[PDB]
Amino acid sequence: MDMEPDVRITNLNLHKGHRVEVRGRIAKGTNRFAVDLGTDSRNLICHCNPRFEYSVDKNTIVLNSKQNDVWDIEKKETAFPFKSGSETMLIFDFEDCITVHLPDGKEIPFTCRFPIEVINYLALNNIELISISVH
Amino acid sequence: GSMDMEPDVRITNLNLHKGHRVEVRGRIAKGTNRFAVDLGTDSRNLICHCNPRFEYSVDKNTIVLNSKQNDVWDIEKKETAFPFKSGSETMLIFDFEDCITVHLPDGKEIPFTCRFPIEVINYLALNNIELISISVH
Amino acid sequence: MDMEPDVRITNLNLHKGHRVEVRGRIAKGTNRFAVDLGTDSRNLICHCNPRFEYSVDKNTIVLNSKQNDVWDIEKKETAFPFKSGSETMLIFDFEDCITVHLPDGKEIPFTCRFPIEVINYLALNNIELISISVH
Amino acid sequence: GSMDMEPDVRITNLNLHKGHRVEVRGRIAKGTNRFAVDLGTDSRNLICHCNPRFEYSVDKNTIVLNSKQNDVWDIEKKETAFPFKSGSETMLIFDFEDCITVHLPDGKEIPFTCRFPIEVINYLALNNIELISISVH
Ligand SMILES: OC[C@H]1O[C@@H](O[C@H]2[C@H](O)[C@@H](O)[C@@H](O)O[C@@H]2CO)[C@H](O)[C@@H](O)[C@H]1O
Ligand SMILES: OC[C@H]1O[C@@H](O[C@H]2[C@H](O)[C@@H](O)[C@@H](O)O[C@@H]2CO)[C@H](O)[C@@H](O)[C@H]1O
Ligand SMILES: OC[C@H]1O[C@@H](O[C@H]2[C@H](O)[C@@H](O)[C@@H](O)O[C@@H]2CO)[C@H](O)[C@@H](O)[C@H]1O
Ligand SMILES: OC[C@H]1O[C@@H](O[C@H]2[C@H](O)[C@@H](O)[C@@H](O)O[C@@H]2CO)[C@H](O)[C@@H](O)[C@H]1O
Repeated sequence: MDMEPDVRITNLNLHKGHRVEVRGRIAKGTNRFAVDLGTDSRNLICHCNPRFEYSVDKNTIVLNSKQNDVWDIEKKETAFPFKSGSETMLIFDFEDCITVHLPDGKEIPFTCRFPIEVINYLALNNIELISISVH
Repeated sequence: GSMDMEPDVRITNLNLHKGHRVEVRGRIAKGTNRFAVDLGTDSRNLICHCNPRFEYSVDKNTIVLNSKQNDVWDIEKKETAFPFKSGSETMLIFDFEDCITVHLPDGKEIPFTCRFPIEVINYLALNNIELISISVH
Repeated sequence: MDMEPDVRITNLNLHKGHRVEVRGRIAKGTNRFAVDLGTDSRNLICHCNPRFEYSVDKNTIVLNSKQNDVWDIEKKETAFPFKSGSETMLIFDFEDCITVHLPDGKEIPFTCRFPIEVINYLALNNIELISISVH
Repeated sequence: GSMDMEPDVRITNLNLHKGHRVEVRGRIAKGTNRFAVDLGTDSRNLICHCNPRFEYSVDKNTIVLNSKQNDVWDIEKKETAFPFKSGSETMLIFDFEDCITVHLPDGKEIPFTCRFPIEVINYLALNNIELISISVH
């Protein structure tokens, strides 16, 4: 991948009915960043990928899932409450349907593409960790 | 009536000095017309009234900033960036310097120069937003 | 009172089934500090008052309630996980019986001395605010 | 078996430099004999293994600190202050400098000098404690 790998967490043990809050500083001048959740690096239930400019996307959020290292079909959100070099916060509610809380107060649904009962893997790409909290 | 906001928390003796920041998280009242976070020395003397308006007065999805001295409002500054949804959580961070910086949750900042001399912000209030947390650094 | 008044919060609207977490820096070299919860300054459901040295108490927590400015009967805890000039954290679970979570993992019960359904008043004395959060 | 702790979170690519601190909140496993928070470059090379022991080996209600290089443990440092209860939440803060400072939740600090040269802590692990939050400053 092109992005700079930042923090990874393994053995996260995040079960359904719980949420993860990710705060961090978006890389200055970056084209895109991502927060990934899943079972391991090859198996992502949620790849949340705001793009300043990448591929055909400009100030768009791409969401996707990855199974055995193959990407599923992208879903795209046009709301874009981000600025590179700035702090941001994303909250992920883990249920049968994931809810991504954007920092502008919008909630984006993303249904689980594959059955999963525990998220053990979390990764940050092109965003420097400030804090991660689970509730 | 609805031209008035419901008072939420008031914090006194905040002792926020220049070179420091305050972070406010809270849940915006559902269906509300506007909400505010106010900073100053007391309710009559505000160095920064940060008032996002969903619909109020002539303003639609617009941030109004102002100051208040001796209970009289000064000139409004308006910002068109509007990263808020009523009924949702939000976070505003205020960097206290000679020029206040209002960090919006979409990563934009709004400068707001101190309109009167002030060295300590001791008063912070929330209106039409329910406290989740307040942090100082 | 002798202690330095630090932050006060009014209109806190803390209902039963919820908790407040108070982080702060204990005044350097201080004799005691307190976190107070109640309906207003004259009416405290919980005055949590760790004493380094005050009155007959040395490295003891005094808990009390105050009604119309008159103190009730003190309850005292000997566990003393505090150091003056240092950061600390106290968590208060609001129920019919308040639970004070000390930073050493101990939970101290304090029953409500008077009927109260909302805590609207919070005060810090001889401790400088770092953060207050409600859940 | 019970001489081994259950692995909890592992964080890699932490990029913690000197002059900065990491704060770890978590819930200590109920009934457990010991728990640990480890800092270093990987699991074989630890600049600080902070291991409060309820009862383990010759140690009762004692903090064991050590370092590990090339998967070999160095000399244990023991601290008698023990502000922990199994099954409860706890918070440990680590200030990374030439001398690490371990801030215990009772307000005591434990110095732990760097036993080998290190400029970045990239690995952080929790054993017999369930993550609540990790924060860097
Ligand atoms: O679906 C998420 C991944 O997208 C990959 O990029 C896609 C791109 O989004 C699409 O427009 C088309 O161009 O093909 C690209 C490569 O398959 C990223 O490279 C990857 O990192 C994910 O974000
Ligand atoms: O400037 C902040 C205060 O505005 C007051 O309303 C203004 C209004 O914004 C303006 O368009 C005109 O109508 O005058 C009003 C009175 O000064 C709000 O009433 C007040 O709560 C502040 O937000
Ligand atoms: O009960 C809490 C209040 O105690 C007052 O001090 C008591 C003291 O604890 C007791 O030993 C006896 O000496 O009388 C004192 C005064 O009534 C404090 O002054 C007050 O601030 C509370 O902490
Ligand atoms: O020094 C940290 C490691 O200690 C290991 O156990 C020690 C034990 O503390 C000591 O008393 C003696 O029994 O030798 C043992 C082996 O080095 C733990 O097994 C290990 O997990 C660390 O905590």
